[PDB]
Amino acid sequence: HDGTSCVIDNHHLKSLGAVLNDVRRKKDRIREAEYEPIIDIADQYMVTEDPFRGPGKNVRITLFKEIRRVHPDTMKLVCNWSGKEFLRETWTRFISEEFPITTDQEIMDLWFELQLRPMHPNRCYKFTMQYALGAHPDYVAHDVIRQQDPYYVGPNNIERINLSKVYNDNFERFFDDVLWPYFYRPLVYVGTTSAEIEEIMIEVSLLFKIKEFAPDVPLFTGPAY
Amino acid sequence: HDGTSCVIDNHHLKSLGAVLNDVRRKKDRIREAEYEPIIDIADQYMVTEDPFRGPGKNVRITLFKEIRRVHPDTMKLVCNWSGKEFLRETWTRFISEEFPITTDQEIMDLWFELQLRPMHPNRCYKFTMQYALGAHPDYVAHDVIRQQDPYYVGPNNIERINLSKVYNDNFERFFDDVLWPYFYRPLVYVGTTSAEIEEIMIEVSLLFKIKEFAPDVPLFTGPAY
Amino acid sequence: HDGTSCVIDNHHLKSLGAVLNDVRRKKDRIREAEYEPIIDIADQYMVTEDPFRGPGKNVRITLFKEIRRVHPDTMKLVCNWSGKEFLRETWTRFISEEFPITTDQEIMDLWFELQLRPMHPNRCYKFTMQYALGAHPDYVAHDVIRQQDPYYVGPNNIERINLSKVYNDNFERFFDDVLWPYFYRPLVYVGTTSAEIEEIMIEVSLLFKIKEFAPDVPLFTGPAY
Amino acid sequence: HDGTSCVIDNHHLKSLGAVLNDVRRKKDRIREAEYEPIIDIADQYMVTEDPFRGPGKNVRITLFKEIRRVHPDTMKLVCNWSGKEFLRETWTRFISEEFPITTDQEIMDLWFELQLRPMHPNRCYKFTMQYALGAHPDYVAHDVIRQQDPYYVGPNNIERINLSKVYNDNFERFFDDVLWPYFYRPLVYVGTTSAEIEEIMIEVSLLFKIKEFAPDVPLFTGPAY
Amino acid sequence: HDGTSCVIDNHHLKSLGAVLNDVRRKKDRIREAEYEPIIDIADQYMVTEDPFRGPGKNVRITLFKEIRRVHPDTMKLVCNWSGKEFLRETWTRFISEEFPITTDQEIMDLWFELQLRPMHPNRCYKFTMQYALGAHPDYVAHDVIRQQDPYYVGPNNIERINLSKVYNDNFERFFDDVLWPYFYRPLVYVGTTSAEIEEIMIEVSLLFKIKEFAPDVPLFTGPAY
Amino acid sequence: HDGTSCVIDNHHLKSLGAVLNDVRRKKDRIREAEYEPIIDIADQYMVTEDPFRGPGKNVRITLFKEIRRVHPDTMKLVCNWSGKEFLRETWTRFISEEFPITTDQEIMDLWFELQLRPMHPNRCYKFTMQYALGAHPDYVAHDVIRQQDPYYVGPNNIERINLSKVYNDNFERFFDDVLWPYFYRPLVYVGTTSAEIEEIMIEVSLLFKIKEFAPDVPLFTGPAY
Amino acid sequence: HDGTSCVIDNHHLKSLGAVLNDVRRKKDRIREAEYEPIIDIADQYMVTEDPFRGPGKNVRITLFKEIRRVHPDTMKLVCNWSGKEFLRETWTRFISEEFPITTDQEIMDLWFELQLRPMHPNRCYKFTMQYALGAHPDYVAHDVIRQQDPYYVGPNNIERINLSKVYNDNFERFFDDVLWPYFYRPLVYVGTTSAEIEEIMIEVSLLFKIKEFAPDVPLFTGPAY
Amino acid sequence: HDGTSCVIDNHHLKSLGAVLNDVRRKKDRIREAEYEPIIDIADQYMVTEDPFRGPGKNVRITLFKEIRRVHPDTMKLVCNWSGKEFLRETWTRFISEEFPITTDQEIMDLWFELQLRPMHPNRCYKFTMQYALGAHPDYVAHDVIRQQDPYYVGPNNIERINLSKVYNDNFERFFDDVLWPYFYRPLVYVGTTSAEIEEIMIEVSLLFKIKEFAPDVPLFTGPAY
Amino acid sequence: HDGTSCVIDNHHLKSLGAVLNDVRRKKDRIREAEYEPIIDIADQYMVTEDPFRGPGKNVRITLFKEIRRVHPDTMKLVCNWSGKEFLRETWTRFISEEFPITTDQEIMDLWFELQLRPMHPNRCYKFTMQYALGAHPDYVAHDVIRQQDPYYVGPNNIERINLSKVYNDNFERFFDDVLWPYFYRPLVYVGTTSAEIEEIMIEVSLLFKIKEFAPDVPLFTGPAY
Repeated sequence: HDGTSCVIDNHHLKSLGAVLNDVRRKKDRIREAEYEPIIDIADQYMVTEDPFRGPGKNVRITLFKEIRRVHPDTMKLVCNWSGKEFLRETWTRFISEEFPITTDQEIMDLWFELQLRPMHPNRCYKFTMQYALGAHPDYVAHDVIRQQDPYYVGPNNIERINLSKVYNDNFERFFDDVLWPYFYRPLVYVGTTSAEIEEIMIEVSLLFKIKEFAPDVPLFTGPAY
Repeated sequence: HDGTSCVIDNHHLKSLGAVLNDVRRKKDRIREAEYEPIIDIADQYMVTEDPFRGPGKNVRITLFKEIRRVHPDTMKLVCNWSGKEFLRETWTRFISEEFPITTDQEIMDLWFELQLRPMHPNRCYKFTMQYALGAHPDYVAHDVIRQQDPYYVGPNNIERINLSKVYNDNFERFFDDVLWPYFYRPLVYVGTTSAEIEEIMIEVSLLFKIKEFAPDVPLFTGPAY
Repeated sequence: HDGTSCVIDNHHLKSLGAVLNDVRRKKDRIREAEYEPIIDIADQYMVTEDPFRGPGKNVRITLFKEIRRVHPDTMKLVCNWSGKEFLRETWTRFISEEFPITTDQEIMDLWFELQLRPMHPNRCYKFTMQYALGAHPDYVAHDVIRQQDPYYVGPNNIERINLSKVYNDNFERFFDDVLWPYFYRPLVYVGTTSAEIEEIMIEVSLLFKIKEFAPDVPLFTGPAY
Repeated sequence: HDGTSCVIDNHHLKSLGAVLNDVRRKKDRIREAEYEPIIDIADQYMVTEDPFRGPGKNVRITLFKEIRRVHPDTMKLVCNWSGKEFLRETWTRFISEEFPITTDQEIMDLWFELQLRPMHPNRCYKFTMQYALGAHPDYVAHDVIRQQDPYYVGPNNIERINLSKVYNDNFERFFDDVLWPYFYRPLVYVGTTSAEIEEIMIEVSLLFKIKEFAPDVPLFTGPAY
Repeated sequence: HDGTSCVIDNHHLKSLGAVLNDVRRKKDRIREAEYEPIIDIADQYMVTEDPFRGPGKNVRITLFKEIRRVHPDTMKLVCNWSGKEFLRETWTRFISEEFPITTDQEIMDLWFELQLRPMHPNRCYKFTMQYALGAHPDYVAHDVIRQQDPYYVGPNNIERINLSKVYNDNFERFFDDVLWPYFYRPLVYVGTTSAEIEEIMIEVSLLFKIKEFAPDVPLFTGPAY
Repeated sequence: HDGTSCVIDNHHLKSLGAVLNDVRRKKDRIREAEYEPIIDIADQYMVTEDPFRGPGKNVRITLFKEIRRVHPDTMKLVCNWSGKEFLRETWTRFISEEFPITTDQEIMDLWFELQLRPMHPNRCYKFTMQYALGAHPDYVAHDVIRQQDPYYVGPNNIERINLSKVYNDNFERFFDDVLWPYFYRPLVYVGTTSAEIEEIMIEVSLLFKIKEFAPDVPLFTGPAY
Repeated sequence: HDGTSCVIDNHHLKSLGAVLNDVRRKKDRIREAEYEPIIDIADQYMVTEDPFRGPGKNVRITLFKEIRRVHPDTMKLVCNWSGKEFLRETWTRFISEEFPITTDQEIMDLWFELQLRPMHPNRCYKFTMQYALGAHPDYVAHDVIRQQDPYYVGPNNIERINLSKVYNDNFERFFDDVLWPYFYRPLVYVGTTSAEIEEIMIEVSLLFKIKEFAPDVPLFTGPAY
Repeated sequence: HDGTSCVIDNHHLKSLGAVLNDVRRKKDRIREAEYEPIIDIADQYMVTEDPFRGPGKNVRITLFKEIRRVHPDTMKLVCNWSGKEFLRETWTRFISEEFPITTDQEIMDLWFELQLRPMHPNRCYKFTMQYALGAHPDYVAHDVIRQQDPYYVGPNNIERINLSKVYNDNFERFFDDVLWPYFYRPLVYVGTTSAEIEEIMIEVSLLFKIKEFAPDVPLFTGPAY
Repeated sequence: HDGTSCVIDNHHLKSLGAVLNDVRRKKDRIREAEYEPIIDIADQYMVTEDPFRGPGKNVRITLFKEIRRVHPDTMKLVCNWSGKEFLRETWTRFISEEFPITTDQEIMDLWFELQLRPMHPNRCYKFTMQYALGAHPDYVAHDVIRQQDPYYVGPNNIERINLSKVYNDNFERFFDDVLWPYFYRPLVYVGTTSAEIEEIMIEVSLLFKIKEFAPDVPLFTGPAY
């Protein structure tokens, strides 16, 4: 909206910068049209919207923190819960944080979130991760493993693993309705790309993606009207 | 409107070319913003909209054609009418061409138009012009003059000189209402930039710029309704 | 003024960035000189300084606002004053706003200003304008006309039409000294480029360009000295 | 780590190339920061890490080779096993190749891999593929079909189809524990984009993506310690 | 640290902008490597770190100000002290400003600093300087000299001349320990590049570059511990 | 020397690439000439050739190594020799390494060289240095000091401090001929830019720059001729 | 040869512009080497040196001038000599102009040269040419022909046709030694690309390319020595 | 010829785009002049106009087609005519196609044209050629030879070999006037760059380049006038 | 100062090229500001002004010329004066050339200048230099030495070595006041980078840098006033 127009003796004057901008935009538009066929080649393919910046809200149910020291070329176990203990923490923490649930809503996805921090300054390394999502209830995960083709955690040191992909409620009901409560539990390992031992802070959360169906209606103090 | 969106297991996919275009446009927009201050410097000044491509309609009342041969460094007289004859041609040709005048309208401007054509192929020169818009009624313009600081006609070989900047009607009324009918008449000369004699076709028109105020109403066959 | 100079054992040290800048400026200056002949070609022509950002001060005598809805391809009349009413508003509003006039000054120009606003969000169209500056006092302008080769209002939705192009004073004196008070009045129409009806806010002002000749002298409380 | 530093009479000298590099990097860093907002627009989206260059190791259990000649616009059947025969080959080849299994591990994914080779030099065409992953056990796949909206195999002539989306063990146990052993079997077709018959070598493998959880402990000759 | 990582069905997703940045950095790194041999050519040479932005702290012992008017092509004397008076000012001002000296320290360098200011706005010229660092004690410097191959003061109008390039102490001790106290004194001249007389403010300081060897120990209120 | 020439029927043929290269070089040469005036602006200034890559040979008389741990914002003393011990090491090590001295030669410069290495991988910091070149023989340098405007060691982690800025010989003669043997000794400190303690390897050498005047004559086994 | 070198306290200073030029040339040389393989591709082919700017000297034996007017799409005959008359002019003019022939020499080539000039200014067209080099002695060339796939004369309006692609001597000897004197004669036509008749000046010369074998010896006035 | 000119109150207005184009052309012209010296370096050499797109008309006397299969690294004989049979085909086909010859004309050149086509789609190879233009009449060319430094046929798969670089007539006259009719005959071989056998269509033509000297006269029905 | 301004009906016109230049300069200024932070990084370092193009005047006291032939990889002695003879030449030549000394002045620096010329055309090599500035008075320099890490003379074949970094007077006074007259003498060697013997012209000068303190006063013919 730069510039302006005026009329002197029937003649229409227009701001020079606006006119030169109109010319430039024409030039750019021709260039854009000339190479528009390449966009259609690129449009044979698609990318995925970031699930956490994307649709649904994020509810971050932080679970715990722990410090581990990790030898080079190894990974340390983050958590060793039974399926029951994982379910107890998942159910209790989510329900305790979210109640009262006042809207219709659906959990789109449940993510296991690792937030990883170096405990020392002036270090240069990146984080690695490996996981399993279940095991024989009598299988106890090794506390430390060797690194073998791990996941490389992205530059922001956050990794999120998808786990998935209002009535009266309690944990016993929830647990009884789970078919294999003792089998499924995230067993997650964290390592680094460092050639020295590193001390790391691990913060574990459950990130729930939720879509609410909130009606376009007022909340009134009772009685209504 | 390239590309599309789809949802698979809650996840939103978008066309790659569209995304890369969004990124590119962001990049261009940053560049545009970075140098936007220069547009404001340019916007301290204005340019004039072309009167003939601009507002008002064009009514081209062609008057006559003539062939002249023009010696180098000279200009030949196009027209030598008295003021009365110029007014007779202006009034008669416009009114005869435009009647019936069925709308409210105003003449914004009257232009004397020279359309100039070379009469030979394989020539390379441009046209020149000089003029006077009035003279003592007893002054007869020279048929040929020497070129001295002329107007250079633009590349499209058209030059337009502004001259300006429904009741029962007739020329005698018009003429009687003009104050100095014998003084004002365009006296126009045409030359070239050629070093040889050139044969030129000269076509002279009066170009009227008109704005109509046509009501947003139907024309009915009488009687209406 | 970056960098600095110092002397060690007669030897003069100078900041490296300043020196590299001196070299770069030399390079730029050579480039500028090499293509300076093109500036002289461009300097065969001139542009007009924006009258409102340019010399003289702006005194905006706002007159009125009105809302009009405009059908596609039509224009609605903004004002239908007689010449007398236009003169009354022009004189009364300017003089009432500007008095006391304490300096010698001259009105350079008088502009009729349209400020145009869409009354709805999420619309995409531009404004158009047509006008007449006078009419037979018995001519009443059509309330709505069809659009025909209009003025296109610039991107900032402001159009200004030039109308032009201390003693005891009163409107009757002013009116008596105007030769054709009932003939000259701006009759202005506003339309859009929209294919739907649009609701528009029209704000009309008179913009006076004024140059003051204020002496370089003190104002004292009387008596002076 | 180019260049160096030295001190002469308290004054610090530094290598010129290193300094000019520091200046250049500053320049690049400013440019990077200026357009960093576009990275955030791109970061609204994500791409998928190549599963075979990505986490987990690759175990390529090659199954068989075959030569087929393929008419233009047709595709030839690669394999026509029953579900039982597919399971026998999958189980037998994997277990025979991998035993002894000395670590805890999980199969992340099972991929059906087509490696495709032209059997003639100086040809120019690309490969196509279609598949089904199961069928009525009494359905026998056509040996040859017409090409209709196929998968286009990428430039490296390898296509991988995901099929998925230590105790004493034997095939009879495995087979008995599969619910619908006779229904699921990859039925894969290969064609080309050629306008002539082409002779093609087809090599079929099962590619297992495996993550091992190898403890960070020694292997000793028994008895340990 | 833009973007992030997540895992869906074993597959690793990474932010698109981060990936495109990894690609771009690879591209830049290849370019940097390709032309790295030129850095080694540049590294055959070195530049000097700015002594005042460089190591050691700056202690600016301002001495005096004076206004001089300087004719074109001439330089005016800034100071005409004897060696004794220069030593008295140097010793007294430094010691009076710096005591108490609570750390081990060494003066790296002593600089004579001219800060030069135009006394009028809307002038365009640069400053010049000439100097001698000693003279026969019976030599009295000319108050004004002609300019001949002077030092050109850098754009920031500061010139610094190197002059060089805790016990009980007093000036008489200092003076007695100087071998030729009456010979060494800065005799400094200031001119301009102007073709008119210019009025200039001259501010003279002694700038001491000092390195302190402050132990990494506490200061306690006595008695300690 | 690409391409070639041949003659066919008196006509001279020349390789096309060579001709296009001649044209390109002409183009480059014009560009070089056009901006050659900027080189002369840059040539108002000079840079210093790297003393160690430059004239004279380098004789690196390594003296000792030591490991120090350095707290953030502090510097640790490298050496605390008396002047006598510094002279003993300088004389003994140089003479023992260089004898037999078989040519006329001159020591251009003596440099104190610090080679600095991090003792841990995956660290990111740079080194700092401060020094004194002499002190009261009864002054014992602090083992650790706080960092204050230090020298920043260049990217290659080498810093060199200039110290400067055949007959029968022995140390007692050398020592007796030194005027102030106990005063001059390099007292050098090393720190880092790290926010944590760092363990550093310090290697100290004396680097002698030597020019030899070796005659252009044979060495013969005696007797000659 | 810009800049210079100097030595201060063993240290070598070099002009900054020269150093930056050394760096730039290194950069250019790397670029040149990187793309040098393309020169070898271009060097698979050769171009011909201009015969007239190339080896041998040019002796221009001008023969005659003539003016012809040429209708569009036609060509006019330049010359209609018999073979005998062509030989007489060739022999007589060359020998009369060149004698005395004082050196050993060889005619490399004989060229028929047309120099073509427009006789009018402000025309825009190019020249065309057709020719025959011999004909039945009883064949008389048409004075005017239609243009059919002619040679287009280059921008400099010169066309040269190769015709080829000391003893006592006379024309009768020369003529008798020619085998078919009456058959070979250049019959040359000139036209234009103009759509109008053009008046053209035609200047015809014989251009002899000659190589002399002049001994590296003095000319003396007789008797020698 | 974009834009236009008009005159308002003596002042000359010109289209902005035309003016900016005049400025741009000035800029381009300066650039062209700056590097014009390189054109003169390139003009030391010349290239040859394509004989078939160049002067003279093309008369393509197609002779025959044949299919050959060619083993890798070999070439197959195209034609094995005696000189007499080659002359019979050349004479008969040209004269039969061209009669009636109604104009004076000259054959500039005779070319042997190979048009080569792959007989299969989806192949990637180029063609090669070798030839001899004559042989002992008792020499019979080998049907197949090995490829050794052949001509590589250009991308358009056409190769043309120059062979060279109105009275009552008959073949017996023509044959009797040829000196060595049985010796000269094109013996041409065609191969490929393929590593497999290829089936090729070979089409052989004689391409005559002809210049006609058609008089600029009418053809009349007899009797004329 | 291109273009101009004019006023028509209160409106200000300005030259188009000047306006476009104002816009361009704004654009350049934004770019300059955007990257100005890099200048400050470069300004952490300084370069040295060329001493000979820099402050002080140059007085070139040429001493002698000599021709030497230099074998590859060797250097030839330029001068072998005793300290006394060097002092005699330095004193005598300077004082004889400079008297009468009519101004107060100071020698800033004394430089030993080698000007080196090839004695043959069509050679391609550079010059080298080595030197000593003093020696035992009984040390006679070798006439020829082998090249070992020499100074490389800059492209302009001039090398300058700093040696440093009105009463009745005579050489005996000067000599008596020098402390070690027989020790200090420049002993300079010159070589080349050639692989063949080269014949070189060596011209040796003493270049004095002098600053004069000429008072801004008239010289009058006596008696003054």
